Amino acid sequence: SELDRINAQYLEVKCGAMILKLRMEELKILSDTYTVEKVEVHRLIRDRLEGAIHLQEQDMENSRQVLNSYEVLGEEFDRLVKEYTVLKQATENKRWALQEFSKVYR
Amino acid sequence: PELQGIVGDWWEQPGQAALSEELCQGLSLPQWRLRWVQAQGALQKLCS
Amino acid sequence: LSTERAKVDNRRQNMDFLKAKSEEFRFGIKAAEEQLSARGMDASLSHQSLVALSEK
Amino acid sequence: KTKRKTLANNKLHQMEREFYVYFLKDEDYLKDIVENLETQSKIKAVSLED
Repeated sequence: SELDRINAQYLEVKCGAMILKLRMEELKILSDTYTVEKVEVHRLIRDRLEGAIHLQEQDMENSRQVLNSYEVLGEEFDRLVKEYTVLKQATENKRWALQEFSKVYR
Repeated sequence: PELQGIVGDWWEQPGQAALSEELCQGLSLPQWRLRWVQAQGALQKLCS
Repeated sequence: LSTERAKVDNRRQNMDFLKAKSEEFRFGIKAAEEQLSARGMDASLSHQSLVALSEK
Repeated sequence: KTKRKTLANNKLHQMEREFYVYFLKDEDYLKDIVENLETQSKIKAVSLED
């Protein structure tokens, strides 16, 4: 019983040693990964990404607000949107053919 | 495996894969690295 | 009993060396911890956060 | 222990450690360093061409 007790106490003492060695390797790799310059550079990356993305969802929010303001008018204006989209698609189809024929003639 | 990933992160990707050409529009970091490789290869050829 | 006694006596000799190395490695852990805390480490400076921000 | 030794031995990797550092803190510094190294390469090319 004393033999097994000393065996298990040795295992309990030894397991923490390699656990803390694992902790040392993780902490030392984390320390060597980011130096003094790299921490401030990554903070500037956080600032730059925030400054860009605060413009980005602002642009998408403005676009969605414009779409909602068009949707306020009603389904008749939605039919007008579809009709003018079809008319402008046909219009650009004729315009591109005219431009291509003008380029061919030159 | 988490420590293996942490080992990989420092070795090849220290914020390098977090950049594009739209952010910092002038020239992107892979283009700077390619220009550095070309210039340093020219310098190494001239030195040898 | 003699074989197991030799084993546990080797382990009981290893107790003191393991404890001393544990104290040295704990001091190394605290040194690495203060090295990390001097620069102010968090999840924002990691690769994952910047890559996630670039991807969104 | 292999990767730390290769990092210590290779100055190119240690300058890759500061590529994005000088690209994303003060881009003028990285631009000046790149232009200085390019002009050094051109000067060496002119010197060995003569």
